[PDB]
Formats: sequence, C-alpha cells, structure tokens
Amino acid sequence: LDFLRDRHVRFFQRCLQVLPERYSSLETSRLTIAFFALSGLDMLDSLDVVNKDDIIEWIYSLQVLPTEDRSNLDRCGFRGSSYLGIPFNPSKNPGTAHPYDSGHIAMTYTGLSCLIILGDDLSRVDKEACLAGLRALQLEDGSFCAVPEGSENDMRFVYCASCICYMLNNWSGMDMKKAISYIRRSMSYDNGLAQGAGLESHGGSTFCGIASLCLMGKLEEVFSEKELNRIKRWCIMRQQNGYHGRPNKPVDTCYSFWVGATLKLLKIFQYTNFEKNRNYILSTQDRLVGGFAKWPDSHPDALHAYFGICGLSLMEESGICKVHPALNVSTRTSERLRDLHQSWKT
Amino acid sequence: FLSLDSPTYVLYRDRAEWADIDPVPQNDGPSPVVQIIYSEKFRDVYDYFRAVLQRDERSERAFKLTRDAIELNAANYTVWHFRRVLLRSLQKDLQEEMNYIIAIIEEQPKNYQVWHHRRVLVEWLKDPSQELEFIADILNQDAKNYHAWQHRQWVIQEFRLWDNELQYVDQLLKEDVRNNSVWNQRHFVISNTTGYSDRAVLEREVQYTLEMIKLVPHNESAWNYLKGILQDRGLSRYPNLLNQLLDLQPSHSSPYLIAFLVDIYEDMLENQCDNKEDILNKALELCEILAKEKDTIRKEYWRYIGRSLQSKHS
Amino acid sequence: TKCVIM
Ligand SMILES: CC(C)=CCC/C(C)=C/CC/C(C)=C/CCN(C)CCOP(=O)(O)OP(=O)(O)O
Ligand SMILES: [Zn+2]
Repeated sequence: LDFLRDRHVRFFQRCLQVLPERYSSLETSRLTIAFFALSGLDMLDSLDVVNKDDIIEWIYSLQVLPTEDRSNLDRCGFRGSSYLGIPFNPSKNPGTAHPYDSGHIAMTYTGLSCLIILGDDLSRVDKEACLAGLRALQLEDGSFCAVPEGSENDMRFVYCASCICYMLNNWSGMDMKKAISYIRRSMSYDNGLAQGAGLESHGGSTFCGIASLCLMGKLEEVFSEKELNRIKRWCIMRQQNGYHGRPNKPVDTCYSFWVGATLKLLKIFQYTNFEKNRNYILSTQDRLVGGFAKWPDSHPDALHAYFGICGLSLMEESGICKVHPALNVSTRTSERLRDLHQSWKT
Repeated sequence: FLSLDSPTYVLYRDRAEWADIDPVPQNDGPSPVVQIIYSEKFRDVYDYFRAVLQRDERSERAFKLTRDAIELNAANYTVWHFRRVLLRSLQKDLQEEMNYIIAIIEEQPKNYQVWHHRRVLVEWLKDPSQELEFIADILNQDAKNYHAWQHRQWVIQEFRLWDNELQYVDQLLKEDVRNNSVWNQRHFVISNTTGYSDRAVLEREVQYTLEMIKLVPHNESAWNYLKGILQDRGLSRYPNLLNQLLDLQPSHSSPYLIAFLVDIYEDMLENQCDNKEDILNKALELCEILAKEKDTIRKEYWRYIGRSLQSKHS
Repeated sequence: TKCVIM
C-alpha cells in the first residue's frame, strides 16, 4: 500500500522514551536501540522531535575513559548502557576504576555513529583511547572480539572495527592487512561470504565483509573482476520478492538492507526488481503502531523498522533520505562527517 | 537453591546472608534514553549483582547470585564472564556446569552468550564426547541454526572428529535435500579430509549431486555445490558435463540449470575456444530465455549479463 | 519472530 511516515516517526519517538520489562534482554545493548531510533528519525528527517543535547550527554556518560594512571587503555570505548552501576558522568571527570568496566565494539561503533547523527563534533571522545581499545580486540586471524574479557569472534565485529576507524578517520585501530585476509578467507565455494572460513555464506556477513572493504577503499584491490562477478551473482540470487539471508530460507525484511546495500556497493542494485521488494517490505508494516516486522502479520521492532526504512531508501522512497550503504547513516550525515574530518585537518 | 518463582522466595535486601553488602543502583542520569522498566525482583537481584561485581567478590554466594541474574537475563555477557571467573576461583565441578549450560541453550538456542560459554567449557575440559550428539538435538528444533552449525564445525576441527560427519551429512540430506547448511557441511568435511583433487572423489561427488538434482531439480543449494567444486578447475574442461546437462534441459529444467549452461559457455569464451562467435550466441540466447521467461524477477540482471558478454567477445 | 544480532 503506502508508506505511513508519521506513524513510523511516533514509533521511533516511543523507543527513545520507555520500554516494558519484556525488553530487559536488550539492556546491555540499549545504545544500539537508540541508534536504530535516532538514525531512523534522521532518515525520515525528523530529528527535531528530540532534545539532541540531552541525548548527547547520555551517550557521553557511556564512554569508558582512561583512568588517572592510564592503566586501562586496552578497555576504552563505549558501554551499551549503565547496567554496571557507575555514577553518571558525561565524559567530564576522568575514568573511575572498576574491575569489570570496559567497552563493547558494537557500542563504540553505534555510539560514535549516534553522536555524529546528533551533530556533536566528537571533541569529548578520547580518540586515542578508543583506537587503543580497538587494537586490543583483534585476533591473530585478523577478526575481532567484542570485549577485552573475551567473546566470540566473527565478521560482525570486523565491520564494527572498520566503521570505527573510518569515523575517527584513523586506521591505526587495526592491522588492515590481517583483516583483509580474514575477509578473503570467509568466501565460500558458492561465492558468498560467511561469518568465518568454512562456514555457510550469509547475507549478513557478506554485507559486513564487502562494506568493510569499501570503507577501507580496497574492494577492487582485494577481489578480482571474476571474483566480484561471482559475489554479485550470489547476492542478486537472494531476491525472491523481498530478500532472504541464505539459499532456501524464507525472506526477511532486514535483508532488503543487508543484501540490498551490498548490491548497491557492487553497483548492480539497479538491476533488481524494485516493485516486488517494495511490496514485500510494506507488507510487514504495522499500520496501527508503526514500524516494520521481519514477516507480514508479525510484531514490529526497532531493528526491522530501521532496516525496512533503509531498504526503502535504497530505492529512493518518496519521503526518505538516501542512506549511505556502507556506513549505515544517512548520506546527509555522511556528508557532515566529511566536513568534520576536513575541519580536523588544520 | 531458592527459585525466583518459589512461593518462599525472598528479596536479597531481606536476606541475612547479604546484610553486610550495600546494593548498588543503576543511574541513567537526568534524562534517560531507551529506559527499560524493572520489577522489584529484577532490580533487587541486579542491585546486588552490581555490588558483588564492583568488589570482585569471589564467593559462593556470588556464584549462586549469578544463577538468578542469568535467569532474569541470559544475554548479559558480563554476568557470564563473572560466572566463569567464579567457576575457576571456587574450582567448581565443570561436568556439572556442562549440564547447566546444556539446559540453558535448549531454552535459548539463538543466544550468542550461551554458545560462547559452552565453547569455553569444552576447551577447559578438552572433552568433546558430548558435543556431536548435543548439537544433533539442537538441530532437531531448527536444522539451520547458524549457532549450532558454527559450534559443530569448531568441535570437529578442534578435536579432529571427521570420521562420521560425512555419514551424518548424508542422513540429513535425505531428510531435506534443500537445507543449504547441510550442503555446506558436506563441502566442509570433504575439503578438510580427502580434498577434491582426487579425481575419484570429484567424480563421486559430481555424480552424487547430479542424483540429488534429478530428485529435486529446483534446488539452488545442489546447483551451487556442483558449480562450486568445479568452477576453479574450469567448467569448460568437462565436455561430458555440458552434454549431460543439455540432455536434462527437456525435463529437469530450471533457471539454475540454464544459468549453469551460460556459465559453461562463458568459460569457453574465456579460454579462446572454437566457434567463438557461435558460442557467444548460444549464451546470449540463454540469457534472454532467463530474462523473458525463466528467471523474470532478475530480467534486468540477465540482460546486463548479456550486454557484458557481447562487449567482451566480439 | 525476531533477529538477535548480538
Ligand atoms: C548495530 C549494528 C548495525 C551492527 C552491525 C554489525 C552486525 C552485528 C551485523 C549482523 C548481521 C546479521 C544479520 C547476522 C545474522 C544474525 N543471526 C540471526 C544469526 C543466527 O541465527 P539464525 O536464526 O540462524 O539467523 P538467520 O536465519 O536470520 O540468518
Ligand atoms: Zn531480520
């Protein structure tokens, strides 16, 4: 049918306010829920309905700053929320020591990302500390972990590392040669990219891999023309009407972005069928509460609401800003970031 | 011990064993964003968790507190880390923890933290004897669970348990020949044991796949495996393949077959074959067949492929 | 129902 823009704006507004205890399992990643909402409002050109200054202070209260003795550099970055009980501090005073307080790579990424969307200039971000923390997360095989205490490692975090280095406009945060090696080794026999070597290729990891290379500006240099053609074939085969993440799996709204954005980066999204994709995405739209779901007649959530909108954006939906397919922010925001980088270079 | 929903449950704030600890509250400042509202019980457990965590108390009471924290939210990675610290400090029975995590994962098979916890345990015990059977059970609730397949490959690789996997794969492919995860597993086993360079193995596999394709011609997974094990050696180097496929076209046709053919013809043009101008037309004819009637949803893609072949071989 | 990515 049609895009209920105002309804989606209210939906994101609610997300930034208060959630039911049934969402307690998102506690440690509240910052990424905030990102979905803010970036979502940005994409609909409605950031005006929120108090940018209040939110910026909240975000800065999530930064893990280096202590007086700077003995915790390997653990700096951002927290997903305040669940540890550390006293509110919007990056004003120095870091308060705590045996288990450290950043999370996906939170450092969405955190910096949110600050830029809100207009902040990142002056209160301890760039060197963040990059130090990032370096500490990389493994021998080139991939990354989410936290210094240890976690699983895969393509998801390689993408996070890439976005962080790109936004801070400094690649000292990683050993790019090893990361590229990891990305190459994840290519499957069917030509898609998996979470890691030998694993089943997947739409999510393919996006993470390709987007990471584009952010490093080395797509052409890492994959041959023959290889890129095979990857393109794998990606475009994902469209059934909407998109699925793996062969023989049911379509899911968020893949309209994961795969769609990959196709855009490979410059062949233009050859996909727009109408069937748009029709599928809209069929998952909740006309009553707003937002989108993974499947039609299913409950909506912040993740699918955001990615469904970015999916629509890829096709230039009337009323939605153009999304930067590799950085995952609006192109308007990516432009402001370009200016920010230029200003630093003085 | 004392279950969260037991009629005699008591808040930690009212327990004598916890009288000496001051609970630590969470504070999102003046204007909280994406704030989750918590019940009395929830906030009570975590207010004490914060306290114990903040003082790095390696006690038996702290260990029991994590069990409650996990029941309230198994996605809190910090809680799992601290529990591992305690498992070591108190030298707990890891065989018992295996039973615990085995139950937890069954209730939440799509949680990242629980799979990571089990992997750390197995590394500690250096004991994979339970793994393959456990994963097979989980794969029974969802045969495509990415977490399960990921764990299964880690185990097999780490403890070299290749002996029966190819048989397990054959069994699952009979249950659902369309499960893309199983085809990937098959390639995983073979390339890590015999490899595909052994002409006897390559033939066995190409034959096996053609048999599955004959049973269900419309299956991207089977076609992707077939092209996968041959694309690097060179599709045009297999003359009998081109004809065996052209013979299937009549009955077992599908866009996957037509696509395979286009790819064969292109390999030929790439290797300066005989009848360059004629082969190119056999390809273009197929591309248009895909665009206009076989894979219409990708109409513009196939036409783009066609235009690419012409400007490259003319 | 949902997509847990972390
Ligand atoms: C916050 C942010 C924008 C992060 C970007 C970096 C990440 C974390 C990308 C994740 C991409 C992705 C879609 C991964 C797959 C997630 N799963 C649901 C994995 C396993 O569960 P399955 O139910 O088998 O998944 P599915 O069938 O949906 O592939
Ligand atoms: Zn989804």
